[PDB]
Amino acid sequence: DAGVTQSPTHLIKTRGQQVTLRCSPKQGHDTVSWYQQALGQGPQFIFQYYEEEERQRGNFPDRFSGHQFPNYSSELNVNALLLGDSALYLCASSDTVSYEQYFGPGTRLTVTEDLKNVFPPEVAVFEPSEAEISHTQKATLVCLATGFYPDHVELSWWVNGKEVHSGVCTDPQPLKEQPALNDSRYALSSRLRVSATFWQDPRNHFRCQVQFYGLSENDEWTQDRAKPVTQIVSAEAWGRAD
Amino acid sequence: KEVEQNSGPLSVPEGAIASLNCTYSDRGSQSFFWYRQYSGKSPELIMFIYSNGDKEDGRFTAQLNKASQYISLLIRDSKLSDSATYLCAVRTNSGYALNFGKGTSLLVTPHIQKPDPAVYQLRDSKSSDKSVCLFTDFDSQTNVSQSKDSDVYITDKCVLDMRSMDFKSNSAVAWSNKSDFACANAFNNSIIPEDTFFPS
Repeated sequence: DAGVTQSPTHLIKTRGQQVTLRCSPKQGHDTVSWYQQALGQGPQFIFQYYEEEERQRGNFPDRFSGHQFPNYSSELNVNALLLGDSALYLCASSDTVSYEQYFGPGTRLTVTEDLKNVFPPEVAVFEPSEAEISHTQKATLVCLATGFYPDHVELSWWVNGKEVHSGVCTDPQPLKEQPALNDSRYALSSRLRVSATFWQDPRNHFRCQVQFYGLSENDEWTQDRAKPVTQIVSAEAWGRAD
Repeated sequence: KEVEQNSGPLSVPEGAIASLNCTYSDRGSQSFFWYRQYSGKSPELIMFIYSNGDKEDGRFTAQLNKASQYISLLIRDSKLSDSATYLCAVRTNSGYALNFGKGTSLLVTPHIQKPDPAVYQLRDSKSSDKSVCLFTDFDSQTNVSQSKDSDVYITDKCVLDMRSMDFKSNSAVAWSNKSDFACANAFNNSIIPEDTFFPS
């Protein structure tokens, strides 16, 4: 992209490990600023790099180090990772003449106690109730993704092979299945509402698709259960003349 | 801290004027920004301003008062798609980094034309034994309460828009794994409209 790019999309690590995050500024920008954003907070400034120098640094300890290369691209290295480092890490680029800081898409870091805390979602679709169809002439399907950790999934709906946005609402935050515990798994729901006539056509195919961000090949895995890799999990229903 | 705004959330009726404010402490601040951040995404720049007065951009107006050290964002004709966290940022002096406030969550709330509050039970398409409860078609004044019981899960309210029929509806979902659970029980924790439909 000629926009701000970052890699990787996500990282899952344990305490004490280290990470390097990468940023390329937007074409035409020469300054990069890194920020940490916790849930419910504003982005907190880590440092800014121009002409390969750290020009400003925010309230971040020495385990956050940075670098900017001659081609303007940048790295953020964090070591001796702590559980509290779990956050969205944002890169923003700017130039010396304009009023424009623009953010990249971010890298989500989870630092967890053990990779055995990582689980992919299970996904199920629940069919509209005949009571609703007869009461409203509308049909609501619910998709439920449960049991996942870390808490980043993206949920989409697909009707007869086409992604749909109309009639959809997905919870903006996953909910914690075990509120009282640090390594609680998560759930997320989404609804798709269609006319009862559309649901009542048995040729109509509805599929809830959940992208999970999990482990890769670089992660060791020696549990019995399947390695909880980055994956998509779907569920489906077909329409019915009831 | 350097940049102040309230978290909210703040609700605004669909179509009405949304107003957000931010104050800042450094009298040498020279540029001022509003960003918008939807769920799961990065902040997007929506406006910048650097001299006193108003700047208009479609339905957005930013206002800056350097003597009083505030900046405001006004949103005309508020849309459901305007629901987001809005973040103000200030740059003191030239080329510095942005200091962000904490963000204000804004919820744009539709008027429900024909409230029809109901709780329905939905079965899993893959086995009858598992199900979910759907509280739906309630008006925008109905609060949905977080569950008491730790084995019962209740989502926040969400608004869906069936765009081709210009139809909006609120819903919340609840579910549990204990059998003791019934959808009549499900949303009791919430003050529910008295006219609520409960077929099964």
